[PDB]
Amino acid sequence: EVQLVESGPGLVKPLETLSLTCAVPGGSIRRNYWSWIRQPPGKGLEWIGHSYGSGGSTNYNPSLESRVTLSVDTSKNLFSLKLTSVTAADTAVYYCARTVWYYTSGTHYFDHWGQGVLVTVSSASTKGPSVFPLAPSSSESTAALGCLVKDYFPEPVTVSWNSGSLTSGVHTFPAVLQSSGLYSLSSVVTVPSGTQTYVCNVNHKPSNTKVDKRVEI
Amino acid sequence: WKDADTTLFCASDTHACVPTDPNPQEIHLENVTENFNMWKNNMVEQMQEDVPIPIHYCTPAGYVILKCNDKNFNGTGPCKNVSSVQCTHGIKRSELYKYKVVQI
Amino acid sequence: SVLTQPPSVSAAPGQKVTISCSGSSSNIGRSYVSWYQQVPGAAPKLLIYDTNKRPSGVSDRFSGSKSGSSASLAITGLQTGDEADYYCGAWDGSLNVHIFGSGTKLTVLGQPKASPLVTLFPPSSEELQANKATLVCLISDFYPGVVKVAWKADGNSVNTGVETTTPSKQSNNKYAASSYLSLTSDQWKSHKSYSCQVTHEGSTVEKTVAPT
Ligand SMILES: *[C@@H]1O[C@H](CO)[C@@H](O)[C@H](O)[C@H]1NC(C)=O
Ligand SMILES: [Cl-]
Ligand SMILES: [Cl-]
Ligand SMILES: [Cl-]
Repeated sequence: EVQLVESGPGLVKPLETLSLTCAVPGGSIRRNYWSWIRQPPGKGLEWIGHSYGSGGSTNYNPSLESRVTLSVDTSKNLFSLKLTSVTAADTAVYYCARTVWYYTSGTHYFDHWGQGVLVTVSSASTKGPSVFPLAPSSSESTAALGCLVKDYFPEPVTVSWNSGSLTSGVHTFPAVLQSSGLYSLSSVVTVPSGTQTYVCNVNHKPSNTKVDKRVEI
Repeated sequence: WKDADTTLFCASDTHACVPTDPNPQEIHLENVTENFNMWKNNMVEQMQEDVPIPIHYCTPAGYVILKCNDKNFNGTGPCKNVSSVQCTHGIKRSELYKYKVVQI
Repeated sequence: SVLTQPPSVSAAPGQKVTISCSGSSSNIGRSYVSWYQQVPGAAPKLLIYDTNKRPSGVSDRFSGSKSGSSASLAITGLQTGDEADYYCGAWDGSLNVHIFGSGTKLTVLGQPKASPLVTLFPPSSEELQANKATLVCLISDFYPGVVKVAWKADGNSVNTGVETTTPSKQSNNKYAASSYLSLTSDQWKSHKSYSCQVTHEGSTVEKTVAPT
């Protein structure tokens, strides 16, 4: 166990600079390579770069090289990352990792990882959602109906139906974050294929907003 | 290359070390004579001060370890048959003094 | 730019599986391969390094290898503890980057595989009143919990304005996922049709809506 603890702001505005810190074991920072790696939610890993603890040796992912600076402060045992001019694509969990590299043998890998920190990139201020019905069209035994909860910030929203009287076949999805900086989700229910009444009840506590929307043909 | 001072990393199979190089290779250098000086070798002193199971000390990229393979050798003097390596042998009080680090 | 892995690998408990990882001679061809195991919401951990070596704590049910420009992770005695996302990785000696694979979700099959039901909602009249148009592709009742979603407008791939959730469990213990194509009303009206195409375990289901 080599303990690495990443830090920084959970939220950064577009076109600002992102700054993160990784705290390390004293008896090792100076005599190892350390990498930053990131992972946008629901997507795969990306290597950002590495830096030897004493060198004099830094290697950046060529595609991010212009925007990236890595530093080692041996005195305060901090490994750091600066990333300039951030966009919606830089929302990710950022991890520091001890790196093993034998350059002459061609082996490069990550043997101890920190726990990660989420950085969300959004210019948004608190905003309640718009709620839109998802009406069933015209196979024919059952139909899906729903509510689209659009363009809110921050999380979370919750949803119920018919004030908690409808729970069977209800599913409420996780939110997505659009490149606008605002979240959306949907809630759906399956019902028999439409003379009776369906209302989604949406709560967004951060804007102190409740919405009831009737979903009709 | 030129005599230089670096912070080496350790390898062993204390957890400040990394696992060993999977393909340690020793490259000889044809012709090539290097002077080793035991009395002024800052790799070797940091090495033994830091000290089954063996521990290897290794250079980061940008540096290399030269090894003396001469049969006369006792730590100091021209070495006539030299190798470059990324790590030392596994150390379990030199020598040890058969090594020095240089910068590429 | 990733080494290629299958999105999903699955088997009943106690079975053996393999996960492929293909690249090229400037990476897997010339470099050692590592493998990482990640439980969602937790950091990856090293599973295999130096192509076929196991760190402490990794059992010999796990073994790695490579042949030319492909690598492979075999797992015997599949079990709950192995359920995770798996990534290969390797240095690229021409580009000088560590390149990771695209990721594979390993599932231990606890229930019948099941194909997705897909429902595509066109934008509501209420949302078009506000000059916006979000298409909502809802995907339900599938197992294992891995899908790929592609959108098209008049038969052409759409890249912009797409967001898709990670599959998660319904109350009946199958999986659901959602995907969105967010347009303006004027963009919505500029095409004759749109489709959401859902790929799951060799199957594709494609639903289509048309403005009007
Ligand atoms: C090292 O070798 C020289 C001959 O090259 C010899 O004179 C000297 O005594 C040796 N040093 C030690 C410490 O044995
Ligand atoms: Cl499979
Ligand atoms: Cl596009
Ligand atoms: Cl119309």
